[PDB]
Amino acid sequence: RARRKILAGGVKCFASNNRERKVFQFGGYVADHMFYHHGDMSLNTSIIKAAQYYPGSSHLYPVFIGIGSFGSRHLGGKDAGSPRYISVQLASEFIKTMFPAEDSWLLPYVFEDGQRAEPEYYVPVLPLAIMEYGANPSEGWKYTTWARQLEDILALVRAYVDKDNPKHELLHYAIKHKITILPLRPSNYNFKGHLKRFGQYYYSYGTYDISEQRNIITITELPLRVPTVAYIESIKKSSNRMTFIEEIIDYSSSETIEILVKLKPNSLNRIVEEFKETEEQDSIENFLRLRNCLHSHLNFVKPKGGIIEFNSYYEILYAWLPYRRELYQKRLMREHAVLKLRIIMETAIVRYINESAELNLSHYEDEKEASRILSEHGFPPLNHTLIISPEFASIEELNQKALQGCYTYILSLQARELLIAAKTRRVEKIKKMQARLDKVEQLLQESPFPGASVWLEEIDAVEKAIIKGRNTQWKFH
Amino acid sequence: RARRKILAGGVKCFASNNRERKVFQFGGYVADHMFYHHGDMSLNTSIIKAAQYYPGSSHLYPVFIGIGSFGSRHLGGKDAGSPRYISVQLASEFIKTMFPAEDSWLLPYVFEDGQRAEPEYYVPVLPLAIMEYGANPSEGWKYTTWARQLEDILALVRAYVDKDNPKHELLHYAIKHKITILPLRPSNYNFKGHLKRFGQYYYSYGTYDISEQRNIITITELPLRVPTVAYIESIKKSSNRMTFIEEIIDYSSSETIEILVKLKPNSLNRIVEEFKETEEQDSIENFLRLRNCLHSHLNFVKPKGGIIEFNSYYEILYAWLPYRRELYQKRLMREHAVLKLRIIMETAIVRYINESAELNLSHYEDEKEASRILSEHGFPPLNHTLIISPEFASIEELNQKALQGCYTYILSLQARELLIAAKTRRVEKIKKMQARLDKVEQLLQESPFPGASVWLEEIDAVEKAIIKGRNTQWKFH
Repeated sequence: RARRKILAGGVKCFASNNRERKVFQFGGYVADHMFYHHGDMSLNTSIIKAAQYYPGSSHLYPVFIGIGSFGSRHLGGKDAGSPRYISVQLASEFIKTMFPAEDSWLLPYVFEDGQRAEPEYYVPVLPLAIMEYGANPSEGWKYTTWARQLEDILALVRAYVDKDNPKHELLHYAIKHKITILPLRPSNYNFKGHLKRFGQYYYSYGTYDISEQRNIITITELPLRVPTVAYIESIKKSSNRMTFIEEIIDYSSSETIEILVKLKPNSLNRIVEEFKETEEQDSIENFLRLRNCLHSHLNFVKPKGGIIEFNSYYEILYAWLPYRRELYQKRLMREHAVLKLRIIMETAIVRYINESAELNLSHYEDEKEASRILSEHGFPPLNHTLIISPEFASIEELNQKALQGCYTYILSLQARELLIAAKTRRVEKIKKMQARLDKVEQLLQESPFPGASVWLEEIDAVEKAIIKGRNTQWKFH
Repeated sequence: RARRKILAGGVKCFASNNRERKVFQFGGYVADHMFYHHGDMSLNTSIIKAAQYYPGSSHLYPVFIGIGSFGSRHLGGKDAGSPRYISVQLASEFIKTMFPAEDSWLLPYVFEDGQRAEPEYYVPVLPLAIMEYGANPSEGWKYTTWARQLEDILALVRAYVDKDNPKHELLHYAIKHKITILPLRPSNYNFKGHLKRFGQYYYSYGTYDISEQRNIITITELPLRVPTVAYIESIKKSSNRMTFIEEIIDYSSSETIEILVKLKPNSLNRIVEEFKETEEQDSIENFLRLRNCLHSHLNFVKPKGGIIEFNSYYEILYAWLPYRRELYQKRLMREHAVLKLRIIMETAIVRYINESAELNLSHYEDEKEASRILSEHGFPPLNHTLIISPEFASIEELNQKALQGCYTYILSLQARELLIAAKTRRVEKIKKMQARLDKVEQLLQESPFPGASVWLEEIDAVEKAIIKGRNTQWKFH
C-alpha cells in the first residue's frame, strides 16, 4: 500500500548519507520520485504513523529513527507534534538487515505509465504483517489486528530453516495436516498485566493493588491496547457505576505509572451482591472496565489482488514463509549467474594481455572482419557495463542480453591495463571471485531449500539491530 | 574600480548560457565570487549605473542589455525602477567583441589574500575611458567629463594601426612633437543643437523656433547634459527673469519633444535693451538658460597608483594606445608559444603509435629506468592538461613548467587511440595547427607593431555589435 511507497523514500533519499532531514522535506522528496498524489497531509500523517514509537503503537519497529516526542500512550499517538519542526532519520542499521539491499534488485516491481512502481508486496527477513498491530493508514475504516511476540515466530521460522531444531520435521508434518502443534502467543511488550484464553477469543486485563493497612486501592497496569484518556471518559458514562465511584483522581505520568484511588470500604461489600458474582474473574476488574474483547480480524494482501481472511494467525506465517523461501533460491541463482559471466569477461581481458604487446599484435581490428576472425580467438562478445553493474534483471533475461552483447570491453582499455602489474591484479581478481563462486555452488543444493544457511545469519542480523536499538537510547550507535 | 568588478560578473555568471536574470540575483552572484563588501545597495545602484541606457547617461554602451525602463532624460537616470522586479541580460555579442575572451587570460590580474582579484585596468578594443561621460559611482564626489564622438577616435586609432591611411606617419610625427594635428570633437548623439568653441572651453546650446504668423515661441532642443526637470526649477529662481515670464507650460514628452511657449511680443523689444546686447549669441538663448559651461575635468587611473590630470583628451588617447598596442604583441607570442608545444606533444603521440603494436613494443616501462631510456626514444617529458588547457600563465612561466613536465600523456591513452584511424586524425591535427602556426609566424613581424592586421578586424567587430544594437530594438538579435 502507501506504506511501501514511503519505504523506498528513506533508502533512496539517504543513499548518499544518513543525516537529519525534516519530515516535510522528506515527504516532498517521496512524492517527487514515487508520485504520491494523495496530498502531503496524508503523506505526513502516514510518515508519523510509520515512524510512531510508543507503547500501544501499531508500528513496533519504525522504519526511521524516532526524533523528539511524537506523542504519548495517553492519546494513543493522536497527539503528534508539528511536522515542520520535527525531523526524520532513517535507521540504516535496521533497514539493511530487515530488508537486504541486494534482494531489492530481484523484488517484483510493477510498471505504471512506462515507469517503475513500488512492489505489490515485500518479502523481508521477518514478516512485517504479523509483528505489527492493526491501524488506520486511511480514513473511515480502521484495520484491527494484534501482534505476536518476538519469541514464537522466531522459533517457528528457525524450525523451518535450521535443521538442528528437533521439531523441524514436526513443523513440516504440521504443514500438510494443518494441525499446528507449535504455539503462537500475542505480544507482551510493555504490558505488566494478564492475558486469558477461553474458547476462541483473548482478553487483556490490567493489574490492581489493594492494601489493607492504608485502605487505598492502587491500579498498576492498563489493558493492552487502550489509551489512557479513553478509560477516563468510559467510566463516566455508566450512571449505575458512577454512584459507587465517590471520586477518581489520576496520578499517572509519563515513564512513571502510579494511580491512587480512594474508595470507601463499605462499598466493597455491596458491589459483589448485585453484580451476579462472576466466577470467571474477580469483581474488582469487573466493576472497573479493565478488559477488552479481542475479535481477531485478519487481512492479508492477495498476490493476484483482493483481500483474504484467515481463521488464525498460523495460516499467515505458514503462507508468508514459502514466498520468502522461494526467493532465497532466486537470489543465489542470479548471483551465481552473474559471477560466472564475470569470470568469462575477466579471464578474456587477462588472456587478452597475453595476446597484447607481450606476445602477439592484432591492433588492425577492422570493424567488418573483426566479427568472425576474433571468434576463433576465443574472445566472447559480451556487453560491458552490465556484469560489473547488475540491474533489475531476471535470470532468464540476464543470459539473453549478455551472450548477445557487444564489444568495447576489449581494445578500449587504458594502455596501463595491459601492463604486467595490471594483469596480476586482474588475474588474481578471478580466483577470489572464483572462490566465492564455489561457496555459492556449494550452497543452493541442500535438501530442504536453497539458501538455508544465509537465512539464519540474516535472522540473527535482524535480532542484532533490534537489540542494539532497545539497549541504547534508540540511537543505533 | 568597482565597475570592473561588475564586468567579470556577467561573463562568469552567463558563461554557461546568456538568459534573463534578476538584478539582485546577479548582484548576489557578483559579491559571492569577487567579494563585493560595499553592500548590495551600492552594488545595485552601480549595476544600474553600468546598465543605464538613456540620452545624457554616462554609459553610452552598456555592458548588459537594457531590460524595461530604467528611467528617462527628465530626471537624468535618478528615476530607476525597483531592482527586484527588473531583470538584467548580458550583451554577449558586444562584450566578446569589445573585450576579447582570449585576451582575458593575459590581462594583469592582482592577487589579494591568496586569491585572484580583478585587474587594475582593462585594455579593450576601444578606450572606455573617453567614450563615456563622467558620473558618480560613489557618493559625495562626482566626476565630470564629456565623451568624444565615435568618428574621431576611430579615425585616430585606424591612423595608428592601418598603413593605408595617408596620415599614418603624420600621426606618428605628432606623437613626438605633441602637436596633435588630427581633430577630436565631442559626442553629438541625441543632441540636435549647437556646439561653439571660444578660447579653451566648450558650450552647448539648444534650438528654438520662432514663428511670426502665430507669434508662438517654440523650443526644440535642450542643452547637451541637462535634465529636463533641472531647467524647470532653474528658470524660477531668477526673480528678474520671472517678471518677463508671464507663463511657461511644458508640453514635451518621451520620444516626442514639442514645447509651446506663450510670450508677449511687447516683451521682446525690451529684453534686449537691458541685457547689454551680447554679440556672442542672440538674446533668446541668453534670457533662456540654454547654455552650460564645460570645464574639462580629466581623471585617469595611474598604472602605479594615484590619479593624473591631462590638459586635453589627446594625451589620454595617445597614452591608451601604446598599452593596448603592447599587449597585442604579448597575445600573439603566447599563442605562438602554445602552438609549438602542441605540435611537440601531438607529434610524439602520433609517432608513439608507430612505436606501438604496429612496429615496436616497449610496454614494460619500469618507473625507475623509464627516465633516461625513453630520453633517447625522443619522447618529450612535457606535462599534460596544460597545453590543451592553457590558463592565466605568462610566456616566461609557460616554458619553465612545460619542459620540466611529467608523463601520463603517454601510455595512459585509450587503447583505441593507437588504432590506425586514430593516428590519421591525430597526424592531420598537426598540419591544421601547423598552418595556423605559420600565419602567426607570418604575423608579429610588421615594422609598426605586432598584430596590426588583427586589430583592424577587432575594431570592425566592435562596430558591427554597436550598429546591430542600434539598428534593432536594442536586442542584438
